[PDB]
Amino acid sequence: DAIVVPSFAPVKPRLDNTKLPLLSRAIAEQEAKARQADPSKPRFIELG
Amino acid sequence: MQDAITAVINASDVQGKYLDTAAMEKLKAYFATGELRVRAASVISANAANIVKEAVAKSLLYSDITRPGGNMYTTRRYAACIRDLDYYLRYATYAMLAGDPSILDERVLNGLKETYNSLGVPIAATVQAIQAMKEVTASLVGADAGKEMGIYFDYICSGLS
Ligand SMILES: CCC1=C(C)/C(=C/C2=NC(=C\c3[nH]c(/C=C4\NC(=O)[C@H](C)[C@H]4CC)c(C)c3CCC(=O)O)/C(CCC(=O)O)=C2C)NC1=O
Repeated sequence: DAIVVPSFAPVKPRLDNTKLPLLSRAIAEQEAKARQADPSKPRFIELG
Repeated sequence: MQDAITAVINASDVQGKYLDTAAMEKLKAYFATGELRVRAASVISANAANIVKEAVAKSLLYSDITRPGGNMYTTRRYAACIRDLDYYLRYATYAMLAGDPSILDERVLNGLKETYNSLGVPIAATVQAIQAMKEVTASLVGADAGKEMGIYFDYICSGLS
């Protein structure tokens, strides 16, 4: 009386992205470049 | 009150003994190096404004401290900061002339850390500014005198941290 294929269970992935190598490089770059000086702008010493 | 010669005298007074040969030798060393200390102290006083300018340029300026929200963003805070460095140098040179690190602890280092903590001054930034002053003061004073000045400057930094 049992159902061999009851239903297909969703799975929560163990490996969280934005820790994966490519995004991690990119996240580092966007953060660090934002904190650094900005090209093509008149005022840059004013910004915190 | 404490000075180098006075502290030797005070220790002898606690003993009650007449002046020992060791006490005479230590006092003689103070008498001997007073000349170099005095000349350097005069030089420091003459170039005091340039020294604090050099120190903030080398350590405390062109950074987030003087950029907005850095505890120096406003003119009041900046004026107090250069004033604080000036007082640090003045009492340090007092103590360097005296030869005894006790004087700075009596005045400069009495509650200074607690006051700075309460007001939100960065202790580390003050220490690095003091070290930058130490480099500038060593340059102006010269190695022999600057080494003596550096010890008492470093004592001030040790009290801060
Ligand atoms: C909220 C109040 C406040 C203000 C305004 C302020 C400004 C300010 N101006 C500075 C520098 C300076 N300010 C000037 C100013 C001038 N030179 C000239 O020829 C002109 C006549 C004039 C301006 C129109 C210069 C030349 C420097 C750089 C000094 C140097 O590095 O040689 C510095 C030190 C360098 C740094 O930014 O770390 C600060 C902090 N800081 C403050 O907390």
